[PDB]
Amino acid sequence: TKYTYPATLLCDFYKVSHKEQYPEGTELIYSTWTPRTSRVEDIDRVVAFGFQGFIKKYLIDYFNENFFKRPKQDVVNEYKRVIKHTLQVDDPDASHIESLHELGYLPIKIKAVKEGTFIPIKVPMLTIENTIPEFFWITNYLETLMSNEIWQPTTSATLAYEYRKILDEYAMETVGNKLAVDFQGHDFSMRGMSSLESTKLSGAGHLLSFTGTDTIPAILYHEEFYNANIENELVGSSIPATEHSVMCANGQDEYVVFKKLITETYPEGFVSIVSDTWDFWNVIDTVVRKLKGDILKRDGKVVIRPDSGDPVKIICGDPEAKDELVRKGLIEVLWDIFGGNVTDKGYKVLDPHIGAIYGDAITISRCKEICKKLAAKGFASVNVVFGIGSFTYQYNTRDTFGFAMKATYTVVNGEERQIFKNSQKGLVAVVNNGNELSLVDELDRNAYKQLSNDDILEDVFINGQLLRNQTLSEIRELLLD
Amino acid sequence: TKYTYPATLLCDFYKVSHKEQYPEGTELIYSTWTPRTSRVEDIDRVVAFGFQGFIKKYLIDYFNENFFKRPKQDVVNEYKRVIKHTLQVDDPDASHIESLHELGYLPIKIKAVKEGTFIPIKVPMLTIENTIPEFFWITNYLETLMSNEIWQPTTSATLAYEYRKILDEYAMETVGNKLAVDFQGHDFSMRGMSSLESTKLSGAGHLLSFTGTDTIPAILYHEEFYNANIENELVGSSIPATEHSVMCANGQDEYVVFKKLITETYPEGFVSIVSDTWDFWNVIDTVVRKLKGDILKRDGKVVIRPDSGDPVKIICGDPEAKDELVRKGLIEVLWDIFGGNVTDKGYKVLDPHIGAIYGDAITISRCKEICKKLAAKGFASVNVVFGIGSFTYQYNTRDTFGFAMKATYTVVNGEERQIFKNSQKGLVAVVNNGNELSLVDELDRNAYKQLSNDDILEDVFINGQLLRNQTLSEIRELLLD
Ligand SMILES: NC(=O)c1ccc[n+]([C@@H]2O[C@H](COP(=O)([O-])OP(=O)(O)OC[C@H]3O[C@@H](n4cnc5c(N)ncnc54)[C@H](O)[C@@H]3O)[C@@H](O)[C@H]2O)c1
Ligand SMILES: NC(=O)c1ccc[n+]([C@@H]2O[C@H](COP(=O)([O-])OP(=O)(O)OC[C@H]3O[C@@H](n4cnc5c(N)ncnc54)[C@H](O)[C@@H]3O)[C@@H](O)[C@H]2O)c1
Repeated sequence: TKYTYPATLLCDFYKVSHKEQYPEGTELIYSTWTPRTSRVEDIDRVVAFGFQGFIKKYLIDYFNENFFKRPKQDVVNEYKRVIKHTLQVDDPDASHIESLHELGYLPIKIKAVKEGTFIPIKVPMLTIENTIPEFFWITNYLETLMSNEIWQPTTSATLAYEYRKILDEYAMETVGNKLAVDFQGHDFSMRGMSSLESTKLSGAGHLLSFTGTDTIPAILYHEEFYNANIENELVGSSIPATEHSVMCANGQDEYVVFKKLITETYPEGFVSIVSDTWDFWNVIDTVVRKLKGDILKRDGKVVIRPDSGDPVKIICGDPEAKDELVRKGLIEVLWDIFGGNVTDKGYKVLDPHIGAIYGDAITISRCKEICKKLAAKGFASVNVVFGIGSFTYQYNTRDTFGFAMKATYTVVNGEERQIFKNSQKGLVAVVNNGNELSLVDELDRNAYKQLSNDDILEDVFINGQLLRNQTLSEIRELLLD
Repeated sequence: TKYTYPATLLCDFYKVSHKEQYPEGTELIYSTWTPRTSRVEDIDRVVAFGFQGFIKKYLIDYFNENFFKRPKQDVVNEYKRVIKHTLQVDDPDASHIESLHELGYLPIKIKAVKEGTFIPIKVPMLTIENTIPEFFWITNYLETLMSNEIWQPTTSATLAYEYRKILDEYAMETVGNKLAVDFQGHDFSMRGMSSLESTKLSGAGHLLSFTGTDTIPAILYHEEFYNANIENELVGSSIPATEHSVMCANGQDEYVVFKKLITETYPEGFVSIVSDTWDFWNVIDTVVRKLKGDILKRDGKVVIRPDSGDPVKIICGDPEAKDELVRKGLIEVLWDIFGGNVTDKGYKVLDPHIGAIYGDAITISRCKEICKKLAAKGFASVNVVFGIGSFTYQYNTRDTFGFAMKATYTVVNGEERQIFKNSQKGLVAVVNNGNELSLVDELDRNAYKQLSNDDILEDVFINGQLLRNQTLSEIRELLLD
């Protein structure tokens, strides 16, 4: 028997108790979603992403399938059972649940900026309110769930963009175009995300900035919620790649192993071969070097993947190593063997038959450092592909960018009031102010209606209706152009 | 129809390519799940938790509903479509998917230690292997998903127990029993987890040590996967509690608002009131004090909640403060107002009508410091409830306890071989060594069989049937007794 988590209990327990605590005559509760701070250096804007997936998944699909379409008695019973046995209330009140189910839709209105927009720290990006006085309580009820579902997709998108930002600049600095950047950020993180759902949301954020990923469910997530179709557009893509357990199973005859892989198993196209199973630098000096003709013969690219050592020292060289190959580093050594071309900016790019990827403990600062030292050696940034892992995408909180749902506005017996402690007060809008986006708050309903044409927040969901349906392609256009 | 993420594509992209890479005649792959290191100080053991949930959710239900019970052609086509348009293969080989579907079950054997067991760092807790040679590739394939799903529930379960370990120990020292500890750890973290699924996994981990939670989905998760039932056992419990937005809506006549909350809205039972919306110490010194008789007349408890300042200094006092109230802190001031009882060992316990809860930026170290500084002034540790939030449960990685899944053993054309990079080699077992769980590795099948008796890993899932079905009550008794 399939277990249904009631749509009316996807919250903190105390959310259930707030309805009775509001003042009598409360008709409206209005709350905003804001990144209040940044804990990541050089990042003062966040990449708005994730509202549509949450709205389609939970407010439309989940509530319709598991609440509104079901018998009224069943949703009432499921709510009463949990309240009765967890709050020790002998006879829980569910008349409001009855009334919501009889209404037949969620009486809320959600506005949000376009997904893909850069939002400065301390500028709200989404608002939610109730559209019928009787359900003043619904807004606050949903807050927990919304926060639970939308802070990770934005965080990942933002972090992903930072890599992208670095990689774009260096590309323009060292190549003069960014054509290779889409594949330079490669999601490796799925095994280290905390759940398949978190995997999907984080990986979708990654796919806003890059097309390279190993997180298959992220590609399909964009198919499910952002109208993507892999048959018509590059959502994500990846390459055949070996792994340490397979490398160890095949044995120590690394010449024959590599030769079989690149001449027989993958005679053409891309193939990534992890090379540090037994001795990395020996593999470069003795296997790859001996395979030069075969590598140059394939219509494709053999990508070398180290998976240990210091990323910067392995890629760019260790200046204090006695050994020449260790001193030079992978990119220079592969250049020495295979050569390549010179870009319009005077930088060296590897011959397209050989390549490099590094995906162990990659961080934003290490990506920046690798690009910087490579450029100092005359090598373009596009010579390395960065495997961006769970250290980047999992190791955050919702306070990494200071996100919070805050009630800022309420109507009680027709009286407008501002909600705060001691920050945003009253109704809010975000307007183009010169070349920046600016918060406007302390608005009453009249002033807010006046500003509506200038508010870059758009109606996204009212009363069960989806009002805006963005595509992955549209969001990528907004973000990167 | 609704979007199906194919059961055969919940993995890193390169896992798809590994099948054709193994040596010819590979017949068995055997992998272990191990916490290889600890990044949390004073935590050298991990609380095994989550395997049963993952197996039930994905290995049984997801593969049955979305792969086996569906027509062969559909599951072949979905896989082919993704592989074609993401790996640039014009005709992907799906014969192995077809063969798995024809088999009708997962030819898989998973063994694990009992959930609730303390596992030392660097000792494996779970193994996985294929039961039919042709499906050697399935073990590797499942690796990613299983990791993605089982590191968080264990990590949370371990972190929660850390709090438990402290709260038990101070309880024994200050009161002489642990009767209060079950509610002293209260999960507040839902809005800050990265997804609702991660919320369920983490909160389920929290509920092994405590019964206090605001995470309703975690209680229901234990109902879904761990045979719990809130009608017959105490799975999780909570209380009515106010929030800043509610308090602000009710206005600054705080005496009237508090009095209505405790005499009319919640005349009995527990009720938590957040008291720092405008001035925390004025509320304590003016509102709570003036409500002393009403508070004492209720059949229940009023729980004061601060949500700002330094947690240690608010609870135990700021010794550098000039104001009596601030220097003494919440617990001593509440004692001055209401008094209470004195334990056998000389420690003060607040009158049962009044209480304290703190749930902002709570850490293990802060919990310990608050217990220590309360005891240093003769206050029992049971006087305050700890609201453990997303800072604790979200801000981790898989490598917080060094979790990795590594193939350690393979059979190739009948020959047993060890797998390891340059660590566990071969088949493994975990034996009790005088209440010291130790790893035994480098075992061939014969040696592993001779050790079957002393191996604490038990059969959990073989060839489609769940063989061990632990209850939440069993796990709690194993953990705490
Ligand atoms: N197609 C492919 O080749 C492919 C696909 C997927 C994964 N992979 C590989 O699998 C691994 C991915 O695993 P990942 O993304 O979880 O690791 P990661 O590379 O993102 O980071 C793991 C390392 O970062 C540090 N780290 C992580 N958590 C930390 C913490 N709390 N505190 C301090 N340091 C911490 C540690 O040094 C850790 O070893 C990688 O080795 C990847 O290359 C490869
Ligand atoms: N029944 C109830 O009263 C109830 C229930 C649920 C939640 N709540 C309240 O809602 C809030 C829960 O929020 P939470 O659990 O996500 O946060 P938390 O209270 O566990 O921690 C928040 C603080 O921890 C620090 N933090 C978080 N991430 C950080 C990071 N990357 N780096 C450095 N510091 C970081 C910060 O100081 C942050 O302000 C709390 O205020 C809680 O009291 C109350």
